[PDB]
Amino acid sequence: NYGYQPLFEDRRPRNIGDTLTIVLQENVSASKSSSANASRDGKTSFGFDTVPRYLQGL
Amino acid sequence: PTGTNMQLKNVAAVMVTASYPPFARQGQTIDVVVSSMGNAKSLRGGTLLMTPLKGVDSQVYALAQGNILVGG
Repeated sequence: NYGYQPLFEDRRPRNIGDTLTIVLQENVSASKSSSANASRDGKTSFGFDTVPRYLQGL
Repeated sequence: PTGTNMQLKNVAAVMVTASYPPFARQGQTIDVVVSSMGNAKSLRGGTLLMTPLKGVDSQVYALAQGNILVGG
């Protein structure tokens, strides 16, 4: 004797020892990315190629 | 053979329901109700083949077989 068994209810595990099918379908995909940058360029110049006479002391 | 086409016309799949009476003893007889289950036109003069009547506990308590009486 197996006890009350339903007639229209789906066949589910109910007690200890009942078997159940597991469809293993795992798909995990995690990602991360990052970046940082900095730049700085400078040029300076001053040339008195021909100095006038009133400014040759400076 | 497993691979074959059977297209019957004189056979119907039915569900049989009955009442298990109080203090029923083996060998006694009870009335049953026969109801068609799929796309059958009629059960006018059919004969119910050997059918085991299960309980809620899925145990056979009666065996059913006879001639069906349909009003007409």
